[PDB]
Amino acid sequence: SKARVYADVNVLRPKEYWDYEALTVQWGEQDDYEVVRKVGRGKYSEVFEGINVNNNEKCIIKILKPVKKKKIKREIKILQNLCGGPNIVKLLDIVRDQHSKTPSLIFEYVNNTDFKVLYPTLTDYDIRYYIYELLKALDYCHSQGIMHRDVKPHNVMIDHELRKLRLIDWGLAEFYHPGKEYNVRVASRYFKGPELLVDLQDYDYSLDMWSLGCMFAGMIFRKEPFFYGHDNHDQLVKIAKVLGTDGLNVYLNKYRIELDPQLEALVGRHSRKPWLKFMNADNQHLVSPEAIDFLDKLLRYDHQERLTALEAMTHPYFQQVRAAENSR
Ligand SMILES: Cc1cc(O)c2c(c1)C(=O)c1cc(O)cc(O)c1C2=O
Ligand SMILES: [Cl-]
Repeated sequence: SKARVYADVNVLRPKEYWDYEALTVQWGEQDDYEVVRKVGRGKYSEVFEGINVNNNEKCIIKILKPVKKKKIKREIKILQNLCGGPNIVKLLDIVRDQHSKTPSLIFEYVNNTDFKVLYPTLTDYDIRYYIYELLKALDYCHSQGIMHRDVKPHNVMIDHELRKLRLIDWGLAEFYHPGKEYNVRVASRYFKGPELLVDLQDYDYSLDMWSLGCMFAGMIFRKEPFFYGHDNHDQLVKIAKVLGTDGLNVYLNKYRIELDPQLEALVGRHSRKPWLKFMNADNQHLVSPEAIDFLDKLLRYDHQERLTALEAMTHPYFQQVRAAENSR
């Protein structure tokens, strides 16, 4: 399998661009930055609002937990390459603690509104707008030969007052190389594409489009998360129960993939369900025909069938967002 767009970005670019293991970090001054308060945390980092004591400007301080040095150079390189792109969080400095060697990545300040509280209040138009803005981030990183691999609401920071969006946490992102076999243990379970769940390792940018589709579905149907499985096997079951197993067999046959006799027994047999089966009073309107057409074009087993980020941006679902942007 290979990506249908941007397959050659790293083929044409100098090894300097994608050879992150060869990166040698230039450490800044750790004293330039003071923690103000913790604002987030995860398996790989703790995140704080900080202050740059030189200019007294706010910033974000991401303190990295112990991991392989290669993963640290990878995130740094990718952030450097993407810095300046639309709606990509900006890495401004990198520092570390002399004694412990604990590294911290310093980012432009981002003022997040918690998605669990934000999403319920989003209007129809807000959803179209924020998804369009996210799509800019994704087409951009894809055009620069990079897959995010962890698209989920937690990694989409939104300052709703200023209608600003930033795609964050590039700690799982990777460079795309045609034919390369990647680790499938990426992305949060609810947002794992079928390719990850059936061990198709030569995947690409289209992985991010499945994860986006999951986010979108959760938004318009007001179900968080949309595909709610308890482990990876169960996650594939939840997908099969909606998309149907006929399509799954076609997918697996196309890519010559064999399912575990165990996993296969679990998945069983399911008809494809219509997207409107999930419409209800809390969500009936968020679920217009254009929303369903667009969603349906993202949530496809076959990664090669999914809309690209660029295509997605042009779907008529977003026509008003485009019109409003053009008039500016
Ligand atoms: C709860 C929370 C609030 C944030 O503002 C950030 C994060 C989490 C966060 O995880 C994060 C990761 C990152 O790689 C860059 C960031 O700017 C961030 C963040 O800015
Ligand atoms: Cl930098």
